[PDB]
Amino acid sequence: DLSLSDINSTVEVPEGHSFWKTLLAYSGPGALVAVGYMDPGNWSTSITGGQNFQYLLLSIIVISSLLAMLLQNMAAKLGIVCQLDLAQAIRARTSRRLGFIFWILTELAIMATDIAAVIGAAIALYLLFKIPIFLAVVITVLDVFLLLLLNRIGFRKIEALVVCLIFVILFVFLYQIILSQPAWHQVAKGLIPSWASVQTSPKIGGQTPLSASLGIIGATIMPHNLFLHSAISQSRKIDRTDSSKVAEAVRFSNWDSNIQLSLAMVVNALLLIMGVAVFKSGAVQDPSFFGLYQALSNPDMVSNPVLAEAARSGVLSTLFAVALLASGQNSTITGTITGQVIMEGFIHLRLPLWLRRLVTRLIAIIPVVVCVAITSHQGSLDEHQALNNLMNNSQVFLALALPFSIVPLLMLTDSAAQMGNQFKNTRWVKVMGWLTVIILTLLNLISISSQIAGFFGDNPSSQDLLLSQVISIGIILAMIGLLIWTIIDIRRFT
Repeated sequence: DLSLSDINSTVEVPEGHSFWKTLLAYSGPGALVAVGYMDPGNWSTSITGGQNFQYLLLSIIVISSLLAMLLQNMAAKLGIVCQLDLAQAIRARTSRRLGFIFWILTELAIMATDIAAVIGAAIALYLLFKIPIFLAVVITVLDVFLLLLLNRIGFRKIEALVVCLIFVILFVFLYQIILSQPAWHQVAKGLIPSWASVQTSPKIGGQTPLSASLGIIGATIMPHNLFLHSAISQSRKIDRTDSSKVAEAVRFSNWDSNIQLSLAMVVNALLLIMGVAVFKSGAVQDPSFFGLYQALSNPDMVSNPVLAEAARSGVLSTLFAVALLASGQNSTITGTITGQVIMEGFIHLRLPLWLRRLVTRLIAIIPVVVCVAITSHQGSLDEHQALNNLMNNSQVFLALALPFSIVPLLMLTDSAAQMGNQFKNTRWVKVMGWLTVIILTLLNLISISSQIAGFFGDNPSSQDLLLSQVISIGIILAMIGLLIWTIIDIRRFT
């Protein structure tokens, strides 16, 4: 009847005031959540953002990360204080049909992240081991056994394995930046919140600063990682009777989560400066993983003789594919964990990790093998580009399930009927939290129309455009109705 019954309140090791060892104990949840924010689903969009705007957008990344650190912390709080995840709180404070709508929506979000992971991992196999594109996907379907071995390890070593992947993809891209020797002064200048990133005038590669910046801000949080954080934050036993020990617990999970999401921010920065310093100006014409592979394997695309020699040897591209692999392994862990959370929390369905990863991976790979089938039927022509367009089109479910995850979190954590007058949110995080939630909801409701129109490709059929407008209006209005309904129920609880 409690979230993550297998590993809930497992190891509690606060030992008086020995703070840093205590920090070493529970440092896992923050890594498990942060590794999701390094998925390849936006890698290109950083590199692109670097080529179109050298170091300019870095500040935006920071801000985004900060906002992601905010809401995530709140989620952790809801897990730490209430001893229950966000899905159990929402489902407890609303009917079953809204919990089922939220269930299918979040399932579609983690399914989209799973599609990005299977595309990136399969392409990673196509690049490293030269496995055929169709075979690499059905090889990625075999991650259920990697989940079976994953199950017997334990969170003290699983949550450190996630750290291992994090520093794999972090050192892979940091190594190619160390070789680049970039002008770190311009990097520091870019990290400052300047007003050139809010303008609309450069328009390089069909992208203005305000467009790229608002895109980075819009994709700030992932809805499934909120439930994930609220569930894994409970894995440390807390008495819930000593205010100093629960306040300490909040400081604990906060410092952990910021320590890891900071690493994710560092990875995004390494991708932007990867697009600025490593690649030449405008050298990246194919945002696909294969386009970045050959672009990292062509000496004329880099801006340094050392990177030309190393690129001719073929080490940059292979490291890139390895980072693709290490990023593609995350959805096997966090996808099954979060999927269990929303499943047994929203619809009260107890399912094993076997059929979970089976169903999720299959539903994820169906459109992938359809895409590879059609493109390989056209002669394997534009197959990687179409895989990239599938990966980007999948990200609409995140915008569909984002408000129903950030609004109920902020409401339930701001109310004293769920946190109490002692552990509710400060008047500071009330303003910052509501501002961030409003901005993200607005930006995502804006993104709905752009992505739905993007489903029809770069060929604007005049008759299909009006249909895209009708469907977009219907979707955003339906999300408005669901949003005001959830607002009404939660505010009836408070």
